[PDB]
Amino acid sequence: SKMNLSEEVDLEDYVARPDKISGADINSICQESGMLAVRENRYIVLAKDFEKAYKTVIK
Amino acid sequence: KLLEHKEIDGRLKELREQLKELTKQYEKSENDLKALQSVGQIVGEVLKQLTEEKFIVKATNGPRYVVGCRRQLDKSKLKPGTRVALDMTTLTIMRYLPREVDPLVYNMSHEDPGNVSYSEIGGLSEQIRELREVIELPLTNPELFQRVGIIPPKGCLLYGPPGTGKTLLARAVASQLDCNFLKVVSSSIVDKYIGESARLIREMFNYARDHQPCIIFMDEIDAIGGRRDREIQRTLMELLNQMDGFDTLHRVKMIMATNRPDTLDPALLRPGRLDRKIHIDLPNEQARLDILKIHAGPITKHGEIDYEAIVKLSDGFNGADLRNVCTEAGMFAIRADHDFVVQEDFMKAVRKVADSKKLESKLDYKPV
Amino acid sequence: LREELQLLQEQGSYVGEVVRAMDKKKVLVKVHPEGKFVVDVDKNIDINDVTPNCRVAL
Amino acid sequence: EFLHAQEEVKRIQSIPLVIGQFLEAVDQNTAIVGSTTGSNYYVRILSTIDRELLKPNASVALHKHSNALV
Amino acid sequence: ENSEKIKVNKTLPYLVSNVIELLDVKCAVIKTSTRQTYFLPVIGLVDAEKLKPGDLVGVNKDSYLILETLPTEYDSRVKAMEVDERPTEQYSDIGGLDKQIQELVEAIVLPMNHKEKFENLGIQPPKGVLMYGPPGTGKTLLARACAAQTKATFLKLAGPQLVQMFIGDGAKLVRDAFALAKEKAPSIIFIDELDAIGT
Amino acid sequence: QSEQPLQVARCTKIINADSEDPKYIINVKQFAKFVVDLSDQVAPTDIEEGMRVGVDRNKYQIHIPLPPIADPTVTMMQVEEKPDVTY
Amino acid sequence: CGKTMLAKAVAHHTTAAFIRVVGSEFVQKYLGEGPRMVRDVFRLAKENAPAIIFIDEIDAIATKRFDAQT
Ligand SMILES: Nc1ncnc2c1ncn2[C@@H]1O[C@H](COP(=O)(O)OP(=O)(O)OP(=O)(O)O)[C@@H](O)[C@H]1O
Ligand SMILES: Nc1ncnc2c1ncn2[C@@H]1O[C@H](COP(=O)(O)OP(=O)(O)O)[C@@H](O)[C@H]1O
Ligand SMILES: Nc1ncnc2c1ncn2[C@@H]1O[C@H](COP(=O)(O)OP(=O)(O)O)[C@@H](O)[C@H]1O
Ligand SMILES: [Mg+2]
Repeated sequence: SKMNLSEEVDLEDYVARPDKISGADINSICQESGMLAVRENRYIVLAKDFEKAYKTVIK
Repeated sequence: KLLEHKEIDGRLKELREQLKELTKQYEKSENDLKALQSVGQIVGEVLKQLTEEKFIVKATNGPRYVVGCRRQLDKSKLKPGTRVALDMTTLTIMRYLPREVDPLVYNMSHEDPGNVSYSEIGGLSEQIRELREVIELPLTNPELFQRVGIIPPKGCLLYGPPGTGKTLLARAVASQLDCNFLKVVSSSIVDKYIGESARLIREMFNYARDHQPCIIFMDEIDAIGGRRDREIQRTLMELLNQMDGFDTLHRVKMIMATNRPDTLDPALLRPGRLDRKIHIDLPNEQARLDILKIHAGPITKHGEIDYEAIVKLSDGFNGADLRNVCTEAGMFAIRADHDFVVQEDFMKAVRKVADSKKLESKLDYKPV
Repeated sequence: LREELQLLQEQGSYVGEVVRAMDKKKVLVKVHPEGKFVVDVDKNIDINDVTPNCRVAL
Repeated sequence: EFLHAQEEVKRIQSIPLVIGQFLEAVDQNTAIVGSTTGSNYYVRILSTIDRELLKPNASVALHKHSNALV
Repeated sequence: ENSEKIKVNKTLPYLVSNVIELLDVKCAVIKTSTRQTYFLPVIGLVDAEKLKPGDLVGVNKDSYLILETLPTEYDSRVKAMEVDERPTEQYSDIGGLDKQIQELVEAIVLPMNHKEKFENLGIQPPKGVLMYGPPGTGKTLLARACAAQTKATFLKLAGPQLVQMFIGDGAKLVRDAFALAKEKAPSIIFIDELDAIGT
Repeated sequence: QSEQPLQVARCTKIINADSEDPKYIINVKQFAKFVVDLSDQVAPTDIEEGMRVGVDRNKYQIHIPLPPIADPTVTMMQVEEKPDVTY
Repeated sequence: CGKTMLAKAVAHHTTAAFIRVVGSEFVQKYLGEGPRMVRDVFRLAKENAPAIIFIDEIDAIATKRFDAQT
């Protein structure tokens, strides 16, 4: 709710994903998706950024 | 007929220079003498106010008193716990002071890394850039974080094999940022008297808090950062809850280095802190070439030197090793009395570094 | 109030504890922060009234 | 004369005072107190100090030289 | 008269204390050897550049003004490792390890006695040298001979001397020893049996 | 009424700027450490490191080097003379 | 796991007094004061009117008791 984000993004995809990850992991993944958007120099964050952060987090 | 024109002219010039040095003697002998008519104010720390002119102060390991403002001290600038200096005679507060003390934290804040630059890093590109994503942007441009709607990250862990410029990237970051910096040896943190490690880290982090923007960097965090004698574990706790729990506003970021990321306590590795973990791998063949050329310019290298032979012979070398090569090449040069270095000197240096490497064989290192 | 001011001019004389009346006018006492000393008593000098560990004002 | 005396007694409890811990009441006007200097003292109570506030846990303020409870 | 007043008001015996940092609103903080703490609005008879916030300084007993800066001393052990006992072993007296001696000499002696060949080549000379091999070969003797012939300052210590019991005391000892080596500038530290602590 | 009693402190670090105004460090245990000098009745010929020195109450100038101590436990390793044993 | 989050949330949102002293903070060189400073924190809490004392990482200073050989 705090970020800009896009309509395309399926949060429920990451919800149903079996990986056991803390809310710490969740704040980190939102932060990293935002940072990926900043690297592309856009404030809107896209689902591809969520994917990249998701594989960035966990291990 | 220049004698009368020049003798007294030079006399007056010399006497005026003598007057200028004797004025320095006069000003020093008067300034330190009027400094002599002074008394050391007692140093201590304030407690609750009672009135606009009544304040409780603890006078360090001595007793505690109640005293009042001299005339010119802002009452609002006094808070319970603010550090103050008081008159020896009447103990009334002569001045407030910048909070907290400690020579050790000064020594942690007044060591210089030397001259380094991001171009003087062995082409860790992504890695370096990621560390700039976690620090450079949060400090210089928090507005982008605010506009995106994310909180700037706090910290990153350097890990991977040793000798891969473990300290070097931090040295570069420190030398390329105009902010307060705190290098600390993790093993230098811990001390015997029980609780000095925790209190020392406390003072270090209060220093960083009161000197924003600041970058605290711990090298070899696995010294105390391992999974849970027990005093080390309590020190880890002190870190572990100082590192989040009271607030997060800080213009302060922590960089950590480890030769053993696996043993690090999982609590640290938590994503909220340790916001990223940057693996600084064993340098690639192209990366090794990059490092070679980076440590090549200042050499008095001579004729033409074909680096790719070094590269394909230096497979599996840690970036650091490459420096050795160059030094050893000059050794051959000093054993040849050359003011230069030739390709085959580099070949000899590479083969001797290979000779040394077998004794230096890689650790039983496990990454995450 | 006048005698109040005047009595606000001496000092606390700290606190000590008697342990032995080794001699009249020469009591052995033990003080709070420091150690032990030989101490005499004011004109009331009722030394035999003083039992050891009574705690006294000097 | 009374006002002169009372302005003096108020001047006693002015500002440059040590801190100690009230230990016990020797008499209605004097008491044993424990100074933060480490030593404990047999000390006059200032009459205006109104008694019910006092308990062996009550932190107190003393005149610097006479050590009187003020 | 300024100098003679200052001289007659040095007072001769004075306290010692540990320096704490300075401020501009020039004026420093001090901790006494009596564990009292004081602030000097004016430091005193030493200029600012003599200072290091952590130094040991002789201060006025009454006014607490700084009036001298002092050599520190370092623990006692570290103050015992400086070899002014000056070994005298000569390279000619070494039993046939000449092929190795040169390798050490160019790595140590000339980095002191020239320093100019390496920077002429534009490179830093070797900083660390490890003598290695089974016991009874000459490592300690070679180190002592290099300590002898250089006229430099020799800092000999054994690894087992730093297996001290207290939790952090070994780190403090190592740090203080290196600080002493820096203070003695052209000095050579020797770490015999590094394996005892290089495990 | 005439002689001043001497407090006892440990010695250290003859400052020794040029060896005619040497000065010294002393440690009064649990109390303080000071920079001091000698009273001219004694000379640096009798002062070394530690040396167990004794000074006066107010100016703390060195008045005496005190004799050694039996603490270092060497005493309990001593036989100190020709043993009552023959060949 | 998102608990000190709740700790700071209750600390901020509470109307009553709140104190935040982590467990690991309870230490000292100078032997013995450990227990007193603990008792000082708790008594201060009592006098501060209904209040909530927060201690984090108590596991540092609350491990199951054992033979205290040192
Ligand atoms: N449900 C959640 N909603 C929002 N943010 C959360 C949530 N769970 C965790 N977080 C984020 O992750 C962090 C989780 O850390 P937590 O609050 O448990 O404190 P901590 O200091 O990391 O804990 P510890 O004392 O166990 O080391 C929070 O600070 C918050 O930023
Ligand atoms: N990628 C690299 N690029 C340039 N220099 C490197 C690189 N990796 C290692 N070095 C060399 O290694 C030395 C420092 O190694 P480092 O890993 O920082 O030590 P430590 O392991 O103690 O942190 C430096 O002198 C530097 O020249
Ligand atoms: N070639 C030699 N010539 C003269 N003395 C030697 C020679 N080799 C060994 N020694 C003596 O034997 C010792 C070698 O052992 P050292 O270098 O001390 O290592 P360690 O203590 O492990 O035995 C030297 O101290 C030296 O005195
Ligand atoms: Mg938490």
